[PDB]
Amino acid sequence: MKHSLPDLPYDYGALEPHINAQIMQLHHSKHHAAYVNNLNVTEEKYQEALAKGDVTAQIALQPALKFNGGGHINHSIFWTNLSPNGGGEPKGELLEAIKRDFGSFDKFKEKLTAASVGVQGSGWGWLGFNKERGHLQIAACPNQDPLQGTTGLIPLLGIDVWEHAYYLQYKNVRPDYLKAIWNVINWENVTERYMACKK
Amino acid sequence: MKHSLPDLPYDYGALEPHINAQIMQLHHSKHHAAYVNNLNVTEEKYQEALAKGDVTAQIALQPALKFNGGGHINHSIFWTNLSPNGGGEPKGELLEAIKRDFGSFDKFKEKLTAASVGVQGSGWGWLGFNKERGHLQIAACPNQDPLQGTTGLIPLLGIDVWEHAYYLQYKNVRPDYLKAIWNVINWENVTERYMACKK
Amino acid sequence: MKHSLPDLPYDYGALEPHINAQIMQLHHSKHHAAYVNNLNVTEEKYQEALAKGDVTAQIALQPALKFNGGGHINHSIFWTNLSPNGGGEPKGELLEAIKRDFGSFDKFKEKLTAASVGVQGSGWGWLGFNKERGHLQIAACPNQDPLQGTTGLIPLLGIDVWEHAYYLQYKNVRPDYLKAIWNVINWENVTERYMACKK
Amino acid sequence: MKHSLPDLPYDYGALEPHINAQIMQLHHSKHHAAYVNNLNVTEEKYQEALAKGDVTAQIALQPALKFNGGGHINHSIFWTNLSPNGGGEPKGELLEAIKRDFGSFDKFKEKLTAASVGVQGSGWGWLGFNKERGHLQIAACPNQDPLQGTTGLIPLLGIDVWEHAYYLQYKNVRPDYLKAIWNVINWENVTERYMACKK
Ligand SMILES: [Mn+3]
Ligand SMILES: [Mn+3]
Ligand SMILES: [Mn+3]
Ligand SMILES: [Mn+3]
Repeated sequence: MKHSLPDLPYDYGALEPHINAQIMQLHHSKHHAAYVNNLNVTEEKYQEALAKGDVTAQIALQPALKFNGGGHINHSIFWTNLSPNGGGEPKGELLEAIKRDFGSFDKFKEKLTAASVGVQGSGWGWLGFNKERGHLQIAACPNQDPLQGTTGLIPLLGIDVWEHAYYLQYKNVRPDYLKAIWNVINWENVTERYMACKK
Repeated sequence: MKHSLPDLPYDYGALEPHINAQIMQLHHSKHHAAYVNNLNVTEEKYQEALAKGDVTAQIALQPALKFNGGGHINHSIFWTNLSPNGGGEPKGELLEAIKRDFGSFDKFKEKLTAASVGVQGSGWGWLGFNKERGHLQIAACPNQDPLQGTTGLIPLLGIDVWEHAYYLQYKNVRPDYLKAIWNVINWENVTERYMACKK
Repeated sequence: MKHSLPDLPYDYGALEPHINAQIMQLHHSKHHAAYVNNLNVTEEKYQEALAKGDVTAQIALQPALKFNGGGHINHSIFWTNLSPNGGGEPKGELLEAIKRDFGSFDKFKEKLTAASVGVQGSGWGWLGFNKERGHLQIAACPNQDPLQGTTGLIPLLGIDVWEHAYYLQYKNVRPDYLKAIWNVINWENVTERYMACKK
Repeated sequence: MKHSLPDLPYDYGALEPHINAQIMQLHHSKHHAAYVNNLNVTEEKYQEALAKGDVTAQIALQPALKFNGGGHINHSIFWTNLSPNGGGEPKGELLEAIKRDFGSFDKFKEKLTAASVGVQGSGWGWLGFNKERGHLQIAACPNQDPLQGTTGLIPLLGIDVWEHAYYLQYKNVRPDYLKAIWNVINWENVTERYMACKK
């Protein structure tokens, strides 16, 4: 099927000083590229195993498929969630949905930050949409487990809290990284994902 | 491209009184049949997701593939591991490998029984072969997770400790079920699986 | 400092024909009794490890504590969730909360049944209360993992889908067990647990 | 009981150029210190919960206890596994045990490197001793899960492959970090741990 490393919609240094250029260059051109390359290799092996009816080979390939496939999914959403145009607060029905489900935008900020900072090891903090219940929901995913594939929630905004996402600039202080990322959140993209959920 | 429910190599009541006919009939004609049918349904869904490059659908289908695919793998080995002619002790290279790696046949029995009984919830106890290290190994698998697909060990002898495998006859006393199953272990089949590792 | 096996609030045969007396007698007098006894044994071992500062022993004891501690918690709620007088529909604020969060009582029944039946292996289906969001929530727990300890939800109604809870009467047909248990649900007790959240 | 951050047996820059001083200072004075502080807080909460017979609170505290307790255990072993005196090959019975169980020292190096590099997300690569089987064994542990508490193996040599252990110096190239760490392995300490296993 071939999965490809998507181009960035902005310069590597466009998010400075909140996220420096060296992190962006390494995160995109090294980490994400590795996920896409290993995903294509894994998908080809699974097609061969599925054709043979080799159930053992299919099951043995599941960790690599979820890890590299999730890494591709999560990082491709992550780039669209950020923008040099970003920051501030959302508007329209997204802001009102945040008000109804979390109380206020400031309360939503506190809960997503707490879930992000609270991740033990590598993982992701997500703002998702619960199509069954019809409200917003915050969830944390370990390693590269993708939100929709594992929980059914529709991903709206993701925060990478892998150490490679901040350590070069913020060292061990994960909260400092979380506080700075709010300044480059592309709320236009987050609203477009939310409206796609709505009828 | 079908996986099929294998026929039993013996009558449903051939293992009495150690395992009664109603358990054997239900385990084969109901439980195993459900695993194979759901495995075929799941495999077709995965082929559609794989053809479209839908990574989210591939990851969402992994629990059903592992559960039903493992259930088919585990139970098809299980039927060949039993025989009305079985019981006693193995001979040839199998017995010497057991003594070399476990000390004695009786201690091997105790170690596999302890791992079986120790399963919290549903699972399987396995005697496996480590091709890398070239010795025997005992492992426990949760639910329907298959041995080779999840651990790399080659399955030689498996003990189903799902409650459906003994509850109708032995109720909550799992050790009573474990003591009786040694009387119908098909050491001929276990020897052939062990020799398949050797070359 | 003992945890004790609670007495049943009804006769072992009081739930017939929906759940027969032999299942109730075995589930309470054998399964639950084993959980409480092993919980007390495990709690004493942890006190010794905790007093010595043995972190390795504390971590090694975690599976036994969660399994037997959860087994005690889950089953003691389970007995109070059932009654020979039960069945029908709840009234008061409970019914309005169910309609508000699920649409209707019948759809809530379908959603809890689907989560129950969908458990791969041993586990529990739960109706819980999310104190943070202030609405009802359905969750599934594996093995004996308790609802509040692992998810933070307050347990209101639990459905045991371990095979020992139905196999003697309904064999492999889990949906048949689910359909009959609605006839003895103690909505009075579920209402009291729900009101305990309210204040 | 109080757990304390152990002093380093060497200068922060004593492992240069293989591991630079800034990584060592951050790894010890920030990461490990956080594990010890959170472990003491968690241990105090568990003592209160155990005294009350609060099983739910005990189970809710298990992730924090394993994560911070394991972080303390793993890092306290890690510092003793490294030395400016280190590098080269082991001698005596340790080297012969490596020869018998892995074929050669070079083959052991390849297998431990592969397990380290193969960790998906945060984790550890371990050389352990299997007291039951009486041979050496390589295992990988996720996040801060300690070796002995989770697997029963006695830890001899540990390799931290959390991104905070190498990213400042080696960026995304985990193999470059693994190749350099062999030059500072304290084989004297590893042999002392191995002989403590022997009668
Ligand atoms: Mn990343
Ligand atoms: Mn079975
Ligand atoms: Mn039960
Ligand atoms: Mn570390």
